Amino acid sequence: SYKPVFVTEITDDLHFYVQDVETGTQLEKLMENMRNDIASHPPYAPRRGEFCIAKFVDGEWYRARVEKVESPAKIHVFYIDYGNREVLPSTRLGTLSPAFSTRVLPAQATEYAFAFIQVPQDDDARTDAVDSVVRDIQNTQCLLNVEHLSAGCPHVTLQFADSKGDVGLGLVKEGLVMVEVRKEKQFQKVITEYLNAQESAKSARLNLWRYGD
Amino acid sequence: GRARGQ
Repeated sequence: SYKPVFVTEITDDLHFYVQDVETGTQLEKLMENMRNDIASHPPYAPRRGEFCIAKFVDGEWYRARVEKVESPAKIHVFYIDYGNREVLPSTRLGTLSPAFSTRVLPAQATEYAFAFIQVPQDDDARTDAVDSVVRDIQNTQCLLNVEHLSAGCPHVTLQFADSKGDVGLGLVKEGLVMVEVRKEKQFQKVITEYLNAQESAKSARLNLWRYGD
Repeated sequence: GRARGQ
């Protein structure tokens, strides 16, 4: 059962943040109400671990968490509803009012990784894979299915909204990533399909397999 | 506007 999500950020480690489309309206409303409240209560003592508001590069305020105070000019924040990080001065920080807390609406961005694929260890190969995914899915609406948990973030399959093509499988087909085998019996059909695409990618001498195997 | 102008 695939659910619609909006992909916000792709990380250099081939993880990615998504927002649930079903709650997009609620996020929009919260932001509208938060900003109306900020406009009347113009910007707090930033400290590590604390929630705040932070003024992004579009000139708008968003919900954030303080991760590191490097100096008064360099406060490291994480935008809880989008997943991007930013270093900013104190002039771009404010109090997050209780009316807009994560109890009122949960953090809207969730970190995921692709199921059944290995993130390339070679730096340039990993860049090629990241770059593909950025071009194809960053800031677009996709379909998502949670496959399995891990000692880390959950792993998922994504589908393109239009073609319904499996995104991670696309990477394997292109020879941009290798397959990550799992033992669960319910994953055997999909893993066999991924291994089949990988072998075909190897025979076509694409990307990772350009010079053979 | 989901891309935030980006």
